[PDB]
Amino acid sequence: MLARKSIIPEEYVLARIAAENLRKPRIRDRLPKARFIAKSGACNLAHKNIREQGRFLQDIFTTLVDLKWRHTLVIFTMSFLCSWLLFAIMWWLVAFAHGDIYAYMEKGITEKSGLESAVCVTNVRSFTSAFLFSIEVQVTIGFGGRMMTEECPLAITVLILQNIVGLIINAVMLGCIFMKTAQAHRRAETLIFSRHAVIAVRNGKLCFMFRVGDLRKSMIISASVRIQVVKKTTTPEGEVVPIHQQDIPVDNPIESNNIFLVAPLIICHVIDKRSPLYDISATDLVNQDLEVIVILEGVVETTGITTQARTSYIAEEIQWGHRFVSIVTEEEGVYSVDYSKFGNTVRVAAPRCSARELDEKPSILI
Amino acid sequence: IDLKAIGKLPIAMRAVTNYVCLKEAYEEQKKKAADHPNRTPSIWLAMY
Amino acid sequence: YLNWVVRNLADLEVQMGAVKKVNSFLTMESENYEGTMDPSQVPEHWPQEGEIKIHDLCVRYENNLKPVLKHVKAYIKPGQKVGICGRTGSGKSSLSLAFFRMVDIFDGKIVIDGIDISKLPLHTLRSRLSIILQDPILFSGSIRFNLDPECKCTDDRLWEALEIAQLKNMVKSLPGGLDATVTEGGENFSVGQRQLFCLARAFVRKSSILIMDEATASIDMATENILQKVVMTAFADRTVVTIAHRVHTILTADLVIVMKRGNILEYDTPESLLAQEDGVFASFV
Amino acid sequence: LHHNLLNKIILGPIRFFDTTPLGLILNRFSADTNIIDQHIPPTLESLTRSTLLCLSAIGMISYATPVFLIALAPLGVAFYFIQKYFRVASKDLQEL
Amino acid sequence: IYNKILRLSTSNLSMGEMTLGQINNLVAIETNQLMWFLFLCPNLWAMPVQIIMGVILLYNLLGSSALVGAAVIVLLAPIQYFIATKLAEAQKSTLDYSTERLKKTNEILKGIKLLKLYAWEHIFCKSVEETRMKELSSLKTFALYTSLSIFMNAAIPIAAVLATFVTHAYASGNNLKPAEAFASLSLFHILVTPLFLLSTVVRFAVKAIISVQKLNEFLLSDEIGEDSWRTEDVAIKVTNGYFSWGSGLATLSNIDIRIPTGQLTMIVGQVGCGKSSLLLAILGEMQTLEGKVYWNNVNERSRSRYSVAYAAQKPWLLNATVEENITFGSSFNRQRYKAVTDACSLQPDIDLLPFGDQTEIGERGINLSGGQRQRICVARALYQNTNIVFLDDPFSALDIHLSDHLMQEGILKFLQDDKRTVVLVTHKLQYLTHADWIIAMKDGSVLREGTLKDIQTKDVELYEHWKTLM
Ligand SMILES: COc1ccc(Cl)cc1C(=O)NCCc1ccc(S(=O)(=O)NC(=O)NC2CCCCC2)cc1
Ligand SMILES: Nc1ncnc2c1ncn2[C@@H]1O[C@H](COP(=O)(O)OP(=O)(O)OP(=O)(O)O)[C@@H](O)[C@H]1O
Repeated sequence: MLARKSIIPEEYVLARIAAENLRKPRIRDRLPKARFIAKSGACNLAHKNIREQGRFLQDIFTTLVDLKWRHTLVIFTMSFLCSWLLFAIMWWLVAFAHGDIYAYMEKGITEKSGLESAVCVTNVRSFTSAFLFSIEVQVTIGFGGRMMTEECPLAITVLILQNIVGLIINAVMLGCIFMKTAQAHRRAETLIFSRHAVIAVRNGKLCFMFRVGDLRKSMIISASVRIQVVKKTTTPEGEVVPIHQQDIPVDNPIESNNIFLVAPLIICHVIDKRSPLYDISATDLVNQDLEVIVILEGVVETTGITTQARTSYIAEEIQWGHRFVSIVTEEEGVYSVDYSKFGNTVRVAAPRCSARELDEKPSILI
Repeated sequence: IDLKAIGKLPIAMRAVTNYVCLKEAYEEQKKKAADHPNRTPSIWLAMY
Repeated sequence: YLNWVVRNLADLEVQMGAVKKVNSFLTMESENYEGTMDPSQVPEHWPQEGEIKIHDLCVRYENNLKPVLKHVKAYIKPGQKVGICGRTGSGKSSLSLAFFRMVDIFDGKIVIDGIDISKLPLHTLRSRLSIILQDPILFSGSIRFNLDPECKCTDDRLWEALEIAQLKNMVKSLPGGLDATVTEGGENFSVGQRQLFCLARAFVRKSSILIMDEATASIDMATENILQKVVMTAFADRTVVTIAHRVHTILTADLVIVMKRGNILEYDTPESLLAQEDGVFASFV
Repeated sequence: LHHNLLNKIILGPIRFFDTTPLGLILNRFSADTNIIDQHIPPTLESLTRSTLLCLSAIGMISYATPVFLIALAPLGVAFYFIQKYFRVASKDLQEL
Repeated sequence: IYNKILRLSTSNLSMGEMTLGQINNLVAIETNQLMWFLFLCPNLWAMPVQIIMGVILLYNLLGSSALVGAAVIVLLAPIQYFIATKLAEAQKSTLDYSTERLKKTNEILKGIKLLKLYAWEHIFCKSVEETRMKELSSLKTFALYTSLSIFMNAAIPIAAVLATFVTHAYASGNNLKPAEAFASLSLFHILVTPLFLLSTVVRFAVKAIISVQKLNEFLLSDEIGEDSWRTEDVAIKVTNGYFSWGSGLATLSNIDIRIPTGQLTMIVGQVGCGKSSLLLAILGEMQTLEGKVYWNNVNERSRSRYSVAYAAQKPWLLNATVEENITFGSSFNRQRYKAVTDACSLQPDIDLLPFGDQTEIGERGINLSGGQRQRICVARALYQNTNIVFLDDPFSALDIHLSDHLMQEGILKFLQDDKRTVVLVTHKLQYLTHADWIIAMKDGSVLREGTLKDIQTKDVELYEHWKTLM
């Protein structure tokens, strides 16, 4: 309640370490980082201010088909209960109006009559009975202690309406269940990537290498490897290409971009003149605004669905001077690989100059 | 909750909008007062 | 009434978190307060004759190896007048500190008047010597009494002489009474007046065993004040083991010092010592 | 408190005045002293009065009609969460 | 308040002995008091409604004793007003004694080095202790009165309840009714809460009216204008009979100027009569009455359309980072900044400071001395590019004449590489190098800013004697 009524203390003295410590930097960088796509898929761009196209109910149905299995049962059950209840209320009103409730109550209070010759819908006497008759009509049970005599045509209209709507509900729900059962192999994607990237020395020039593997016992067919470099450039005439993606060859025995993926692999990329990696040196490759994307494509023979797997690399994670330990080893009777040595890298003799000069100064020595 | 998450102020309650309205209202008073011989402009009636 | 509780609780949390600052500060405990319980309080009537440098004088004005002694000593017989030569090792930080056992009297043996000064309470040890560095700037109010808290004789009974220890008032008629000194002001002549006050205090105190630090103004007035001090206090037997910006006090130094970045040796003879060895300091200007 | 603080600051190591800002001592000697002298007493009095009134009230309520204390467990639970979360955020906001 | 503060006059008739304290108070307290009144505004015209309704539905519930009860409870307001007034007076006295103690504490804490060396801390602590005893003897009354306030505010309501209910059995004839008694107790709590807040509201509102008075005393103040809206080679001219400052008494009167680019005209005259005044007035912040005002560029102009930097006889350093200080609105450019830092020889000064260009400066931070502040001012001067630069007594109290030689070399090296006219003013005529013009005055202009050669043998030898003899 009015904590600071006494406002008098102002500018008496503060005079302190707020930033005038002089031995601690005043600045707080806070280290925010932005990458073209996150380390685990999920391309993180920012679309906004797009001319919207409104919505349409077909999109609501489209949502209905794509639900987790713990909600389809719930919507199923709610749909069924609501339908039974709604038609029970309609039947109860019909029974009320035609004078059937009064007739049954008056001639059953005194059992002398036993008259059921003039009634709209036999043996409907309460809302409980109406909500058990509607059950007997919707699910095609038909217990049949409650016939529908032929007279009151409003009841017959209600029966036609309800039978057809019930069939619609049954057909749609069966369709949803079948569609979700057919596309049930389609769990998710499980492509495992090495995180750290080396630049070793091999075959007279540098490289760019990482490791990739699968987990599903089905290998992936017609797998293709694409590697791109993301950087901002301008034309020599000077136009801002905001985030230019440049395609770079991935080496192979015949220069083609398929790869066969059973035991994990090294994905080399020889740095040559056209490659944007011509101009990057050892102490340089900790400071740079670059993002190298890797795009893997294929199909899984089991489910028969095309899959695309994405990852992203920045200059900060890449650690010059290393290579990958030979994960494989000829075992007692059959090859094997320990994925536990996935992110493990070792260091070996690494020249510190730039491939820009590794042909300029023609000595394999640096 | 550092200053980065407390945000820049909402569009209508920032410095400039308030400055402009108080000044306009005070003039709306000073112009009235100038014709008046012996009454000065003040703040209270201008704020209303 | 169930709403005031949470708000007032937050207020109490803020205020107690404030009091935690004072409770933490109060835990500071150093600059050891003690005395070695000597009979007659290590006679202060005694510490007015002669002084000796401390052999292997190892000050503790740091957490790592101090610049006072890396197994560094001095070669001084009693009465060894000295000067200034260097940057930090030969300065008013370690030398002045062990001058009167005021800052880190831990190692070595600076036995003032032959008696171990290190084993002395702060009061007697600091009050058996007067030291002035640069401009003092430590007083508020009037200058009549600020010179000393318990000086009954040598100031009032010598009124013109008390101000005349370095520079008599001569403007005491305009100010009310003896003094009405401005609030941390009058700094122009006060640059020399701080030393002047130190000289007055050290002449009244009847000790005269003090080393006085450097002036900084380097103006003619600082030269006149230094000349007056030498005429009055440094004319008396015990003089300054000084350090200064201008090398003009080597006039009667007997063994110069080279306490610096490298060797801590400060060895100099009886006659040409001031000149030949100080080629760097003499060639700096 | 003030007398002890002032008699323990002055008898200080050189390193204390050396390694700290020459304003932090003065700030925590002026602002904090004023707060703990003329602002803390009322806060403590208000907290004690409010909590004692609330406790006695809930006690007589509980004594009169037993069903209240069966509802006490949910409400009290709620109180704890509120009494937690405010206290975490409010300080931060005040420190802004 | 800020936008009126910027366009205020620097004359000594209005901006004077009490100019920065009053402005600081008007911004830090009176604005806050007006705000905290507008915060509590509606309770002014709602508490009366609640009190009236409380009396109504107390009379119709507990008979004619409720009128007595309402009279009893209402007395809570006058008591709370009186207690508040006494408390405020006590708080004023306590605040005064607190400020005194703080000044003494800063004087005995900042000057620790001498106290540490001479060991005069045990003797001068008794003064702070005695002042603390005075503080406690002033705060005891505040605490006592506040305790009386707390006690009365919590207790008066119960006495009012006691009177209002007791009055009935002895006087009224209602016999027994438990339900009626319960209703009265509940309706009482609401009335009690609304009373104390209303007494406090009237006192904050009284402070608000007083504060508003101050606010409309400030926003009517002396300002320089009606000319600040008006938008060959020499850029300075006049045909004035007067451009003075106060009320008449033409001060920089009967002068004339001609300041072509590339010059270094040092306004040198009798030391004591308006060098600063003429220079400052040409900048355009004095009571122009009967002059010819002109500062118009050559090929670009709106009010001289370009910023004449300055560092007047009282150098000022912004309470910000040293880098910002040097920049003073300058995008980072390491060449100019490094050249200016070297040209003032600020490297040893920067190095001996706490942390160089990363550390805060000025008041509310690690402080400097007068020579350092002069150096900072000239640093702010030399870095202001793209301008008709100037200065006024930048080194007059500087460290040394050797620093003057270093600054002369730097001024020739940096400014003269461009075409920036630098027009300083000082009574020190020895550094009369590069006299492309010289303005002189004796409480009013003396001669023109011509060459030294024409001045020295214009058949005017007294000028040469006066300038050289210094
Ligand atoms: C709570 O008063 C009353 C109680 C009873 C009655 Cl019948 C009337 C009132 C009344 O008319 N009250 C004035 C309106 C009012 C209320 C509560 C509060 S508050 O939120 O408790 N206090 C703060 O916000 N202080 C902040 C501090 C930081 C800057 C901004 C203000 C602030 C203003
Ligand atoms: N045995 C494994 N099982 C599953 N994923 C793995 C395994 N080894 C590596 N990975 C994948 O490698 C990526 C890099 O992870 P991380 O750097 O934490 O570990 P690592 O050094 O590569 O391998 P390890 O954890 O065996 O040392 C992760 O996305 C992870 O999914």
